[PDB]
Amino acid sequence: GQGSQEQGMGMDLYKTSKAAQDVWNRADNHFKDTYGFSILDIVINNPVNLTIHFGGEKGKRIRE
Amino acid sequence: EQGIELEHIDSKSEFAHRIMLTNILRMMGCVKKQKSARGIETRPAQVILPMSPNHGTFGGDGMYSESKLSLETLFNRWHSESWANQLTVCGAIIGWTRGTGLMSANNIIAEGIEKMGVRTFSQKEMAFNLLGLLTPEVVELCQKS
Repeated sequence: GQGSQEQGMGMDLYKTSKAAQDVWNRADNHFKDTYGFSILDIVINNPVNLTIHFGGEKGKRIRE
Repeated sequence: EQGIELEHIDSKSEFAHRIMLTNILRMMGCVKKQKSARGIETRPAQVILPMSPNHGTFGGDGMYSESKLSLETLFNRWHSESWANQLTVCGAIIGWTRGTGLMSANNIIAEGIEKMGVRTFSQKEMAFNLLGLLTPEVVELCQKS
């Protein structure tokens, strides 16, 4: 369950395993195409402020 | 470009055209790549194209008309190429604007032109009109058509 979460958890596994690459990327592609952020970016970099923008036809669908 | 007809087209003309078309395309070029790099698909920059309606009606303007007409390609390339999510086109057909309050050669005849039921603009008035193109309503339109 919750609690135990560090910067770049399981990213060692993402680099090697083909099956891992499938899971993260397909999710990541959805996060960009629906909620307009990279979940990878979040895990790898752990930023402090993230700004979601709703410009353009694709932006509109994410805002809705 | 003043007093440059077809025969007198040279260095000056080509250089201006490079400014007034090519580099602007390359600029729209540059912004697209840098936005596609960082995976920013949902924040398009609105390009305000200075349009002329007088596409060579006057002459002696050299490659002015050619530059200003070539920009109209962007209204079709936005549909047909893969940069619609990074840029939008907002072509501003600019009318008469009176400059400063001295005899900049064209201000004298402004009055006469307005007696044909035409209206000429102050700098501040035309600015407002262009700032009109950055209102969140027309922002939405750019991002559809």
